[PDB]
Amino acid sequence: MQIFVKTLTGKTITLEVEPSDTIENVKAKIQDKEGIPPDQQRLIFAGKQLEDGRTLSDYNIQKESTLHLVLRLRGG
Amino acid sequence: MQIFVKTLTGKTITLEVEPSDTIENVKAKIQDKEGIPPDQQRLIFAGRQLEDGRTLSDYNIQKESTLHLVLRLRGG
Amino acid sequence: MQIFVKTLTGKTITLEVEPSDTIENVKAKIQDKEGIPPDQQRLIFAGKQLEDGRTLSDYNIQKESTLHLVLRLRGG
Amino acid sequence: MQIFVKTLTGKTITLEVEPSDTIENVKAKIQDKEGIPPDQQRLIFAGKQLEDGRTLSDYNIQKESTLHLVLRLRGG
Repeated sequence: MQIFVKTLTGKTITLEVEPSDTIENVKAKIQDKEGIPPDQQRLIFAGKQLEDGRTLSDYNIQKESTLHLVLRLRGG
Repeated sequence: MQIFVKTLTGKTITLEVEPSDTIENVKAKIQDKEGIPPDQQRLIFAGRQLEDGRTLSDYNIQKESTLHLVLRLRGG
Repeated sequence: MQIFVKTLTGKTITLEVEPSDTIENVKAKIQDKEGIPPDQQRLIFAGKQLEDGRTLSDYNIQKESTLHLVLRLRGG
Repeated sequence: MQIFVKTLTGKTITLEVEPSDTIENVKAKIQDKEGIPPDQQRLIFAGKQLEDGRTLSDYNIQKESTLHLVLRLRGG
């Protein structure tokens, strides 16, 4: 399925994903497409930050859902 | 001065702040108004997550700037 | 003319530019294409950081030159 | 441990470093080896600029990592 990943700064990324993909898996897909290190990525759905170990289906993320992406620096 | 904090669920709150207020200080003001503990808050400006020890002026946050707020929960 | 702008993370951006375009102008084109705020962008040519008010022709940047882009996030 | 420091001109040095060494400490080592003043050095890992006060271990910089080095000076 397709999902959309939107920055707060105007950029939309389209990803090919499965319901069973972890957030870790999704961040790796973003790195593949955009070059953004997974340690620097924070993914957002339903106004909350998503955790690495959970699946898309765990958050009820479906076909044509929009996630948001923000950057974290620190030690990432 | 006033700043705006907008959730990713589309709710806007107004805060009374100083340029030299830390991100920690701002999070405390959000807790005062909204009841959200600072550990569960992530503040965002210009598509980047803000660090606790840095000031509003460190990020060039000025009168009537908009920050974004996302929740960072464990287990949801 | 076309120039290439490469991140250190393996992303390439193609831009339509003029010799007389400033570094500032290039940054605004990057913001248009990528959503990256100009304040966060550092542009690199011949292994050095470029200055805002200089032109492409001032650095002898021509058709199909490669610039590098790194982020400097204000604050954290 | 061994690290690489690579300029965007492909000028590559190796350094002997400890996980506990600060970015500032690394810059001093680069000055010692390569004659580059610390003020003119911007060190990059995973496409992000590193902060002077933070350690190699803080960024999870390990055995055989490459840091990128960009020169910053006004007037060229």
